[PDB]
Amino acid sequence: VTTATLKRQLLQGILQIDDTAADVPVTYGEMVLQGTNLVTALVMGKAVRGMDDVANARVPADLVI
Amino acid sequence: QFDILLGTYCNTLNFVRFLELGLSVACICTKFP
Amino acid sequence: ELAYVRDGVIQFEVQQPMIARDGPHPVDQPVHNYMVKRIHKRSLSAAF
Repeated sequence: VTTATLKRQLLQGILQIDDTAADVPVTYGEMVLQGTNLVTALVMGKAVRGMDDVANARVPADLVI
Repeated sequence: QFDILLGTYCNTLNFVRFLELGLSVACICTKFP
Repeated sequence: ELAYVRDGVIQFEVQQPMIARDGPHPVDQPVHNYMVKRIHKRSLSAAF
């Protein structure tokens, strides 16, 4: 992340434009909410998130190498 | 009031080829019972 | 279902390879150390 006059001096000295267009994928993830969470919360009060161990759009940008 | 725990995650490190390089370019294995 | 968390505790486990040596120096044995930490919750305010 660069800005201000530092970015200008960098692009004047050693940084050159290589790319013009780029794409960013969209990935959404929703955790499961079905199970014993409701009963365990109503009998205890706290909840523990388990199940962690078993065994588009175009935006201009500039890239340098 | 209640407390919510995120979870526990284990680290899964990687490895590099050493059986076919370190034991082939530096030392030589020879059995001698 | 986002609400107050009141901070909490965390745990991490990273495998660190050991070393093997012998001689006048004392032998070395693997050890395990666990350190707990805390978290900070920010505040959001917006009004007109």
